[PDB]
Amino acid sequence: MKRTWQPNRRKRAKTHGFRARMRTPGGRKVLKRRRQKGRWRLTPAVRKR
Amino acid sequence: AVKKFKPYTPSRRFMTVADFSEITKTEPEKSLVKPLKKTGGRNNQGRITVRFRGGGHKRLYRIIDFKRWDKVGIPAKVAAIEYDPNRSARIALLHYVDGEKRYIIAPDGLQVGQQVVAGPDAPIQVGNALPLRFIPVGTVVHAVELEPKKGAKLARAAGTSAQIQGREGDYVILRLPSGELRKVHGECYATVGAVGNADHKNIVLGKAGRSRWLGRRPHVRGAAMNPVDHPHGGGEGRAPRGRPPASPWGWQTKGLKTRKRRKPSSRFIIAR
RNA sequence: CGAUGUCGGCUCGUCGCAUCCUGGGGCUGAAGAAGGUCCCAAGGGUUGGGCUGUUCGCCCAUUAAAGCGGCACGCGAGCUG
RNA sequence: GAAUGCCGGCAUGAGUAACGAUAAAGAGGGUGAGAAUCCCUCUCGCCGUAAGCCCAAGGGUUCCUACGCAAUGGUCGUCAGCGUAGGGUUAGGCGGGACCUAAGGUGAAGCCGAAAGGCGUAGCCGAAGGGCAGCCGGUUAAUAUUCCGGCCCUUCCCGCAGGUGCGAUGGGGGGACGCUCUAGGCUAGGGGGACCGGAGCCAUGGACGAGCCCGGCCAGAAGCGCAGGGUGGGAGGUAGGCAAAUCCGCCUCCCAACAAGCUCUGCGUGGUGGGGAAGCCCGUACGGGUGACAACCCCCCGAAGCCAGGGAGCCAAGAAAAGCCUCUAAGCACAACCUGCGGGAACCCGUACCGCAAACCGACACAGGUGGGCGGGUGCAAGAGCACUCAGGCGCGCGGGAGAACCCUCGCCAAGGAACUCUGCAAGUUGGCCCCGUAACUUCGGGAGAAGGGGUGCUCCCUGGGGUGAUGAGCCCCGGGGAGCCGCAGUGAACAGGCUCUGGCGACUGUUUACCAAAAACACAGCUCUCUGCGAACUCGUAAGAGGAGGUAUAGGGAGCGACGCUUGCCCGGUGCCGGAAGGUCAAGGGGAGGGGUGCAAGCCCCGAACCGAAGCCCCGGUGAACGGCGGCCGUAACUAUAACGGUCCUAAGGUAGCGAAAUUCCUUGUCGGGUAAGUUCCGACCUGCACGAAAAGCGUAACGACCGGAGCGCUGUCUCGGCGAGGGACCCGGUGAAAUUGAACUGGCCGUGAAGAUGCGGCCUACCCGUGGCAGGACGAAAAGACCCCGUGGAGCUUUACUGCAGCC
RNA sequence: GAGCUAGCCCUGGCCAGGGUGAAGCUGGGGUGAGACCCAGUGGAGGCCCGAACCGGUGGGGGAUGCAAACCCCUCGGAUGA
RNA sequence: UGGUUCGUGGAGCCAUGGGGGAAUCUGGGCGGACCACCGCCUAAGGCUAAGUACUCCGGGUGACCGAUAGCGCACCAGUAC
RNA sequence: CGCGGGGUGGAGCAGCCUGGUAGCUCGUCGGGCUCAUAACCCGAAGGUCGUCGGUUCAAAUCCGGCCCCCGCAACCA
RNA sequence: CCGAGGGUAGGGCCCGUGACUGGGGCGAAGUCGUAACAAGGUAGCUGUACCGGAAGGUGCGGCUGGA
RNA sequence: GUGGGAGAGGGUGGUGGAAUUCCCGGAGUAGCGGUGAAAUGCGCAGAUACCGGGAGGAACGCCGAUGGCGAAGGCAGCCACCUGGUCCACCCGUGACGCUGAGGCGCGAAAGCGUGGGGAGCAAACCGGAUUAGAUACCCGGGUAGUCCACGCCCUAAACG
Ligand SMILES: [Mg+2]
Ligand SMILES: [Mg+2]
Ligand SMILES: [Mg+2]
Ligand SMILES: [Mg+2]
Ligand SMILES: [Mg+2]
Ligand SMILES: [Mg+2]
Ligand SMILES: [Mg+2]
Ligand SMILES: [Mg+2]
Ligand SMILES: [Mg+2]
Ligand SMILES: [Mg+2]
Ligand SMILES: [Mg+2]
Ligand SMILES: [Mg+2]
Ligand SMILES: [Mg+2]
Ligand SMILES: [Mg+2]
Ligand SMILES: [Mg+2]
Ligand SMILES: [Mg+2]
Ligand SMILES: [Mg+2]
Ligand SMILES: [Mg+2]
Ligand SMILES: [Mg+2]
Ligand SMILES: [Mg+2]
Ligand SMILES: [Mg+2]
Ligand SMILES: [Mg+2]
Ligand SMILES: [Mg+2]
Ligand SMILES: [Mg+2]
Ligand SMILES: [Mg+2]
Ligand SMILES: [Mg+2]
Ligand SMILES: [Mg+2]
Ligand SMILES: [Mg+2]
Ligand SMILES: [Mg+2]
Ligand SMILES: [Mg+2]
Ligand SMILES: [Mg+2]
Ligand SMILES: [Mg+2]
Ligand SMILES: [Mg+2]
Ligand SMILES: [Mg+2]
Ligand SMILES: [Mg+2]
Ligand SMILES: [Mg+2]
Ligand SMILES: [Mg+2]
Ligand SMILES: [Mg+2]
Ligand SMILES: [Mg+2]
Ligand SMILES: [Mg+2]
Ligand SMILES: [Mg+2]
Ligand SMILES: [Mg+2]
Ligand SMILES: [Mg+2]
Ligand SMILES: [Mg+2]
Ligand SMILES: [Mg+2]
Ligand SMILES: [Mg+2]
Ligand SMILES: [Mg+2]
Ligand SMILES: [Mg+2]
Ligand SMILES: [Mg+2]
Ligand SMILES: [Mg+2]
Ligand SMILES: [Mg+2]
Ligand SMILES: [Mg+2]
Ligand SMILES: [Mg+2]
Ligand SMILES: [Mg+2]
Ligand SMILES: [Mg+2]
Ligand SMILES: [Mg+2]
Ligand SMILES: [Mg+2]
Ligand SMILES: [Mg+2]
Ligand SMILES: [Mg+2]
Ligand SMILES: [Mg+2]
Ligand SMILES: [Mg+2]
Ligand SMILES: [Mg+2]
Ligand SMILES: [Mg+2]
Ligand SMILES: [Mg+2]
Ligand SMILES: [Mg+2]
Ligand SMILES: [Mg+2]
Ligand SMILES: [Mg+2]
Ligand SMILES: [Mg+2]
Ligand SMILES: [Mg+2]
Ligand SMILES: [Mg+2]
Ligand SMILES: [Mg+2]
Ligand SMILES: [Mg+2]
Ligand SMILES: [Mg+2]
Ligand SMILES: [Mg+2]
Ligand SMILES: [Mg+2]
Ligand SMILES: [Mg+2]
Ligand SMILES: [Mg+2]
Ligand SMILES: [Mg+2]
Ligand SMILES: [Mg+2]
Ligand SMILES: [Mg+2]
Ligand SMILES: [Mg+2]
Ligand SMILES: [Mg+2]
Ligand SMILES: [Mg+2]
Ligand SMILES: [Mg+2]
Ligand SMILES: [Mg+2]
Ligand SMILES: [Mg+2]
Ligand SMILES: [Mg+2]
Ligand SMILES: [Mg+2]
Ligand SMILES: [Mg+2]
Ligand SMILES: [Mg+2]
Ligand SMILES: [Mg+2]
Ligand SMILES: [Mg+2]
Ligand SMILES: [Mg+2]
Ligand SMILES: [Mg+2]
Ligand SMILES: [Mg+2]
Ligand SMILES: [Mg+2]
Ligand SMILES: [Mg+2]
Ligand SMILES: [Mg+2]
Ligand SMILES: [Mg+2]
Ligand SMILES: [Mg+2]
Ligand SMILES: [Mg+2]
Ligand SMILES: [Mg+2]
Ligand SMILES: [Mg+2]
Ligand SMILES: [Mg+2]
Ligand SMILES: [Mg+2]
Ligand SMILES: [Mg+2]
Ligand SMILES: [Mg+2]
Ligand SMILES: [Mg+2]
Ligand SMILES: [Mg+2]
Ligand SMILES: [Mg+2]
Ligand SMILES: [Mg+2]
Ligand SMILES: [Mg+2]
Ligand SMILES: [Mg+2]
Ligand SMILES: [Mg+2]
Ligand SMILES: [Mg+2]
Ligand SMILES: [Mg+2]
Ligand SMILES: [Mg+2]
Ligand SMILES: [Mg+2]
Ligand SMILES: [Mg+2]
Ligand SMILES: [Mg+2]
Ligand SMILES: [Mg+2]
Ligand SMILES: [Mg+2]
Ligand SMILES: [Mg+2]
Ligand SMILES: [Mg+2]
Ligand SMILES: [Mg+2]
Ligand SMILES: [Mg+2]
Ligand SMILES: [Mg+2]
Ligand SMILES: [Mg+2]
Ligand SMILES: [Mg+2]
Ligand SMILES: [Mg+2]
Ligand SMILES: [Mg+2]
Ligand SMILES: [Mg+2]
Ligand SMILES: [Mg+2]
Ligand SMILES: [Mg+2]
Ligand SMILES: [Mg+2]
Ligand SMILES: [Mg+2]
Ligand SMILES: [Mg+2]
Ligand SMILES: [Mg+2]
Ligand SMILES: [Mg+2]
Repeated sequence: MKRTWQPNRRKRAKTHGFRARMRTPGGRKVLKRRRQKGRWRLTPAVRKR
Repeated sequence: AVKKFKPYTPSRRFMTVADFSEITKTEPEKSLVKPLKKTGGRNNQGRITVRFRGGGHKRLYRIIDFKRWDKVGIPAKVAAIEYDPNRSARIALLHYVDGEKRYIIAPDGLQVGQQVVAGPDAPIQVGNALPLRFIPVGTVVHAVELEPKKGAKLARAAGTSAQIQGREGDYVILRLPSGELRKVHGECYATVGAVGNADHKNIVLGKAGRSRWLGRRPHVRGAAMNPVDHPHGGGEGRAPRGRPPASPWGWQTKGLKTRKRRKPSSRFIIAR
């Protein structure tokens, strides 16, 4: 059947990107938490040009 | 007149379509004056706030003239009468000698080629606009302003009118389509005649689809729902209500008057 | 009750006997034929259809007879639902 | 030592199940330490509106090559999408960005909000939509519309040359638009040819023949030619297009009424550039040479594509902005802009490869899902259908045998035809086309494919229309009549309704429990009530604000009923809602009669009665397509029987019509009648309606239903009642190799006993040790800390005239 | 968190081939003029048969599956809500 | 209405959102309703070290652990997945 | 089986809960109006209060046991 | 070839019969009421419409077969 | 044909006053309505009676007649428009062109039906209050269709002289 993962580079970027997270206090805290944690990747790596 | 069909299909046996014979050879509209992009959307910034809206034909807005006092004294020739997707009535395309082209909402009896004009001057004829004062008591009228210089707001639906009843210092009394008795300021413009397309009420949609074409989504009964959804939801195999009938939001829907009492508008109203 | 699947049907059965049939027998208000009733006897047999989910039962047409009950109302790690 | 404890390790089932589609394999030769599995050749089979080909998303080295096989591959592996390394992605014209705007997002102005923040006209961001200049070949092992070859373009910048008042983010025009049906001419694509080109070939009885087989094109500037799209030209007047305007708009006169003329596309042609089969020889994994100076011509079918803003009809009335044309304002007119020709300038990012899939989404080389374009040939009425087949791509990454039970899938049957079963569930009969011919009823459309019939191949003769062609031959579609031939059978294979009668419910097409319910449920047009005068009512939000709606009573919100026909009776006592400037009560406040506490007092400080005090409640009416409700007991007619009539008690009023053992009937298989040999169902009645009944609508209704019941016909393996055959497993051999379960085990029957159902206790009976295929009675077999039931002063969801608050409205 | 699913907004795309033959238009008839009736044309429709595509009706298989919704036969819709 | 031990209590003091609304030393607040007395302070403007908190970081010590412990990580771990 | 309502003149109903009196309509019987009947008018009659038991000074009335009558209930399996 | 007739299938008319049901008719002395005939005690009749145990009543309009 | 005459003949539009009912303002009390008699009902929440304004619908007093017109049904304030039938005179024109009339077609009171209006009065049904043995009637107080308009059906009658 159709499963739940339907990859889209634009969606992933607009949805979970560094700039989206930065836009709101909710998201800014996510970066803070991930930084303090020592996460190698703050936001998902969306590729291609 | 109303177009009628034979039952060559079920739902074609009741279906019924407007007569478009008053639609003069001018079916597609007029750029310049109108159209605008019209912005379909069944809801506010976010959430739906009027249920069951959506779908249905794309539209172009015809930006019509609801304040006729710009062109006081300037007459215009009625050039055409065309279909307007965004109202019950039809619209008149008129050419002002000025050059300017406006649309007026098209009254009953309006003929193409006719002369029409607005102002204190203005022969009392179908199509003309006047401040309510100079209009003879008892004449039927439409596109009436509520307060002066604020635009036509009463009687624009197809086949509607108001009748002038009497006067009272600065106000003339109106009898509105609903039957209400209203004091409306003398200085309010209103155009003589009834609205026309009066056979609009006689049309039978005929099937579900037609409803959808006009963007009317299926309306579901409270009875059909559940207690979470509606006061009428549940219980077992059908149910008669079990309380005084209500809206989904709990207010009673048979009888409960809802106009706020202390409206300052009150001292200008005399009926139902 | 940290699970003993619950009606009926189907399939496969097996057992009890307080025997429906057939075998033996006493009494009969048993002439004979056919019955009634009781005793001995389970070796084998104990039909096909209509309605009902039905068990049971009421019918239809037969038959030697169309027996009753136990087996977790026998049998769902065999089927049906 | 126990926690269905936690982590780790190793067992058991077990050499068991399986090895992922039943599209299919055989052989010969290579290479190698090692071949069913790799490379090659011959044969066989499968897809072919794909299982072929090209894009888009996603993927991100998987692409190419050399070297390798420990792991990854459901077996093997010399092979690989795997390991090591090295290569490989070339753009002014293809796509995206130095262009535009949509929803939406952002947001200077502004508004709002405890803070975080929320709205937000302008502007900006935002794309498969708009705009925009490259076509055909050739080369690499791997890239090419990117490199190269030919032919053809677009921008800027700088020149000269010639024109003109040039000139804005501003005015106007255009861009610019729906659905269905379509005309004319074109191309793509295809079929035919006795014509042209070509290696070759006479086979096995015949054929050296208009014999067989193969191929007969592609791009192409200007200029033409055929199609076809766009558009009227002047002169005045002007108050509108938010400054201006010669532009546009409007009024008035002339000339055209036409595509005549200008343009703008498409298509044919075109200077010239390229391609070019079979077969044969070769050594490649694969391609090369020759065939070739290849030929490159004529007919025919013909689009859904092009001309494209084509036309016709319809209602539901079908983006925006820029590019482009124009008009003028600031300004400038030694500027500038337009046109012609030259030279120069022309960046950034993507490009490999997979891509209906072993490279994407499903943990897997997963029988699943995944948007667009092409998708040939014959035959079948047509077609993207179906059977075979081009090109092209595969044989589905474990094999070999055997020929039991049993399972799955399939084929056939004597005789009977539903006796099967909850039920004809399943399977069968039917089946395409043409022609005859079709009932009740009906909303006059339908019912209708009703039902029931016949025809269907090949051959020869005569013969009617068109289409392309000149009015002709041919080529191509539709037809008619007449003789005859063959078989069991002519839509000879494949795709392709079984039919009727009669009830229930729902009118109808629709919709729904993604993953057990598709229905009689939801929706539906339509009907009625009800609120709403517009800063509407209602909804979201603390607000600002937005939806409603750029709508205005023929309109919008809420409720219910649910096409249509005939209809919807009585009760306002209670509850709701509606209407009532009286009255009663009623909080804060007003008011202070009177009293209290302190002071030597002036004073300061407390309570406090009349009386004035709102909505609300009470009170007075109305309102049932508002919440709802719509009786009991005795008697009576000149056969009995029954009760039109009556008495009496109560009510707010006492169930009308129309239905009725029903989706409603307990007693119940009610009671007659009909279908049957037989009928707890079904159908027609009766009415004693436990417990119908009129908008939670009443009784009907043509048509419609993968709904539900009853019946008959046809036909059958459903059954009497089975039998045989096929294939994939099962079984045996080689290869890989799981699982839940498991206190331990050396794990028999009976009759007892035991926590009351014993392999394990007692007695007796039986029984040598160990396996393999099978059947499931049992281990109260596995699986889930029972779903039901109860418990816990456990939890949630729901309701209301439970309590208490809150929003909201007054 | 709406890359599954639900609705709506913006912008594009898809639906082979067959049947049936509404209005309308034309001619004819009819009348004082009509309605109306015949043909012919015409190509309507939540119209019909049926691929794609979208569904998920009945039966069987699958049940440590190919698959945590599949497969086969059969079936509904297929210019529209 | 909040704060304080103070939950309306005899409920003050301190703070306030709403209404009313002064005085400048013979002026005002306070000492638990209120009043008298006797006393204490001097509102409606601001700044002010030190003693106090913490431990990402460096240093010392341990009747603290010793790779199922000790931080999740002694090991390229906030990694693989 | 459970629960709660009811048996009062011939008929249908009050009368109970706050014990002492049995009342209403109809019917019936006698008289009148009428030719006659009904209607109407004037008088009258009629009740072991379901039975058993006692509580009381005293029971239709209060409390028990039975007896018919009526309505409700009987759910989860 | 045709053809009596047989078979199949679907119709049209007619007759017989059918639980139950609608009204009709006739039947010496049954129940209920008083509609009409005298102004029949509400003048009657009427077409239609609704309502009612029954005759019937009422609404609308008409008639002289009444004043 | 020429020339005139009467008429509620028909259709459409417009308009006038009287009267009822409701609304508001005034003034004003203790009852009004209604019947054979009463009651229901309305009225101290301010009725009835009277005055002033407003709205709305329907019907047209006197003229009016025992009258006129029409083919019948039917037709009544006034105005204008559109239109039918009809009679008198003059004896001018055509010149037998005539009568009836199965069927057909058209009209057709009221009631009723469909769709949308409008709704003052009256008023089937229905609800009360009286009357009665009982009244689903006659009387009274309420009151929905309908009565009115438009269009479309219905085709009946003591459509009667
Ligand atoms: Mg525009
Ligand atoms: Mg919002
Ligand atoms: Mg938002
Ligand atoms: Mg609904
Ligand atoms: Mg529900
Ligand atoms: Mg609720
Ligand atoms: Mg129910
Ligand atoms: Mg409810
Ligand atoms: Mg248990
Ligand atoms: Mg257990
Ligand atoms: Mg014995
Ligand atoms: Mg004997
Ligand atoms: Mg059965
Ligand atoms: Mg049993
Ligand atoms: Mg037995
Ligand atoms: Mg038992
Ligand atoms: Mg059992
Ligand atoms: Mg078992
Ligand atoms: Mg079941
Ligand atoms: Mg222990
Ligand atoms: Mg373990
Ligand atoms: Mg095993
Ligand atoms: Mg085995
Ligand atoms: Mg095996
Ligand atoms: Mg790699
Ligand atoms: Mg190699
Ligand atoms: Mg391997
Ligand atoms: Mg490779
Ligand atoms: Mg590699
Ligand atoms: Mg740049
Ligand atoms: Mg941009
Ligand atoms: Mg925008
Ligand atoms: Mg924002
Ligand atoms: Mg932009
Ligand atoms: Mg773009
Ligand atoms: Mg481009
Ligand atoms: Mg390549
Ligand atoms: Mg411009
Ligand atoms: Mg522009
Ligand atoms: Mg030979
Ligand atoms: Mg060319
Ligand atoms: Mg200007
Ligand atoms: Mg070659
Ligand atoms: Mg066009
Ligand atoms: Mg712009
Ligand atoms: Mg210019
Ligand atoms: Mg590339
Ligand atoms: Mg490529
Ligand atoms: Mg594809
Ligand atoms: Mg594989
Ligand atoms: Mg694998
Ligand atoms: Mg796959
Ligand atoms: Mg697909
Ligand atoms: Mg094709
Ligand atoms: Mg073909
Ligand atoms: Mg075909
Ligand atoms: Mg195919
Ligand atoms: Mg395989
Ligand atoms: Mg057989
Ligand atoms: Mg046979
Ligand atoms: Mg048969
Ligand atoms: Mg049977
Ligand atoms: Mg049986
Ligand atoms: Mg059946
Ligand atoms: Mg079947
Ligand atoms: Mg049926
Ligand atoms: Mg049926
Ligand atoms: Mg349905
Ligand atoms: Mg679905
Ligand atoms: Mg489901
Ligand atoms: Mg279905
Ligand atoms: Mg309806
Ligand atoms: Mg708004
Ligand atoms: Mg709006
Ligand atoms: Mg409404
Ligand atoms: Mg409903
Ligand atoms: Mg319903
Ligand atoms: Mg009702
Ligand atoms: Mg009530
Ligand atoms: Mg009341
Ligand atoms: Mg009430
Ligand atoms: Mg009230
Ligand atoms: Mg009050
Ligand atoms: Mg019955
Ligand atoms: Mg019932
Ligand atoms: Mg029978
Ligand atoms: Mg029977
Ligand atoms: Mg019901
Ligand atoms: Mg109801
Ligand atoms: Mg219904
Ligand atoms: Mg359907
Ligand atoms: Mg049968
Ligand atoms: Mg079989
Ligand atoms: Mg086999
Ligand atoms: Mg093996
Ligand atoms: Mg042993
Ligand atoms: Mg035992
Ligand atoms: Mg032992
Ligand atoms: Mg033992
Ligand atoms: Mg076992
Ligand atoms: Mg087994
Ligand atoms: Mg078991
Ligand atoms: Mg178990
Ligand atoms: Mg438990
Ligand atoms: Mg339970
Ligand atoms: Mg408790
Ligand atoms: Mg036609
Ligand atoms: Mg069509
Ligand atoms: Mg369809
Ligand atoms: Mg179909
Ligand atoms: Mg299903
Ligand atoms: Mg406090
Ligand atoms: Mg203070
Ligand atoms: Mg103080
Ligand atoms: Mg102090
Ligand atoms: Mg003190
Ligand atoms: Mg400080
Ligand atoms: Mg550790
Ligand atoms: Mg260690
Ligand atoms: Mg650790
Ligand atoms: Mg007497
Ligand atoms: Mg008969
Ligand atoms: Mg009879
Ligand atoms: Mg009598
Ligand atoms: Mg009489
Ligand atoms: Mg009389
Ligand atoms: Mg009458
Ligand atoms: Mg009456
Ligand atoms: Mg007054
Ligand atoms: Mg005249
Ligand atoms: Mg003469
Ligand atoms: Mg005649
Ligand atoms: Mg009539
Ligand atoms: Mg009438
Ligand atoms: Mg009616
Ligand atoms: Mg009517
Ligand atoms: Mg009245
Ligand atoms: Mg009356
Ligand atoms: Mg009387």
